[PDB]
Amino acid sequence: GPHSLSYFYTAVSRPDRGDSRFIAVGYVDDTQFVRFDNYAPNPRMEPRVPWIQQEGQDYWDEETRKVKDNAQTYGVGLNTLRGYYNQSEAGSHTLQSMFGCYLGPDGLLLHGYRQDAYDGADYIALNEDLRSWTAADMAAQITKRKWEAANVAERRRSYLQGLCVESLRRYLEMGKDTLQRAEPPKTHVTRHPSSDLGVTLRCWALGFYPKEISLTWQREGQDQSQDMELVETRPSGDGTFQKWAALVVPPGEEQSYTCHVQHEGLQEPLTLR
Amino acid sequence: ARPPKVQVYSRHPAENGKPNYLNCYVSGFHPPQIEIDLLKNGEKMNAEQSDLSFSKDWSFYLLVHTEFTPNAVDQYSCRVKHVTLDKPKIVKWDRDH
Amino acid sequence: RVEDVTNTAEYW
Repeated sequence: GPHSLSYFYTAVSRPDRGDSRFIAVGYVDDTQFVRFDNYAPNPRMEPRVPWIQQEGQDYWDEETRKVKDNAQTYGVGLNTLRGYYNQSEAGSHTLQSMFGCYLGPDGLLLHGYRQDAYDGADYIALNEDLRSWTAADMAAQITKRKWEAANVAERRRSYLQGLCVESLRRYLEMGKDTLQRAEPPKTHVTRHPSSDLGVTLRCWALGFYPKEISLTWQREGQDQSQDMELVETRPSGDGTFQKWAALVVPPGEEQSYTCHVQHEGLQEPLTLR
Repeated sequence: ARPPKVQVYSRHPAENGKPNYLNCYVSGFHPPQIEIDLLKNGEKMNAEQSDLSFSKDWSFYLLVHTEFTPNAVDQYSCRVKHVTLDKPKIVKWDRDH
Repeated sequence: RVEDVTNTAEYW
């Protein structure tokens, strides 16, 4: 699919007065590559993968400056939003932002997005056209109004169409070894004589990249997918992901059941039994 | 408020006596204030915590992970404290799930 | 070259 460059900002107000915790994380596709946290003294934007270390000092200095200024911005924003909702200064609140860009086939912006949320719920969002805003309530309409009068959508759109896509292409080039590779899942079926004369078959897919995958159990003689126990896709800890799907069959029907695995790292869908 | 989902698992298929990696993946929770600890026979293990992030529905997720060597004796689990849980949620590790 | 340089922001 199309490659992605995404940023996730979390600002958490504290009842202990004035500051707020600010955390920023940056992803290329499903690979985290930078982080920022204002909790530690002398805080810096820091690498989280080897390839981004190819960048020089000036890069890290500029990124650190920008995220620190953004942090102070979100600190002020928490108080502004608290005011809008007529909430007390007693409780802690959160302001989240996700933004980023997808690379099209011509090396240009395919889709760009920017979205802000207050205490877990949609606050304001930039529209597909990248020129207008969707406020989710009346408090956000004040923000929508301010932004509309200051042509904020223009700068957001010029960032997404310009700097974002070019740095995404740059990052795809710096880590082409690992970023442009699809890693297929290592699959296997384990058998557990567990239930009362019922056999649990569990189909495992391990170490696949990117996130998206399809795991189903099919029964010879029926077309739809069979009911199963399916856990959510989970990180392996090394940048890959894993998943499994299990079901219990009578203790004689082991090879009447097939696990089907669909992943973009596989040349063709996979069948295990 | 949204309660955390908790998964405890090894990075590689667990083999007795063989070095591996133990993960506690906590997702889908809000507010972001949460305590996550990995436990070996009830005692806290020293482990790394990922940087706070969140999914497309704004719910947060964290990963707590550390090196470990499973055997047939030591018991592993993960304990999570969150405002939505009246008691700390403890999930035992199992090589099969 | 990666984060939006916000100036004139503290503007919600």
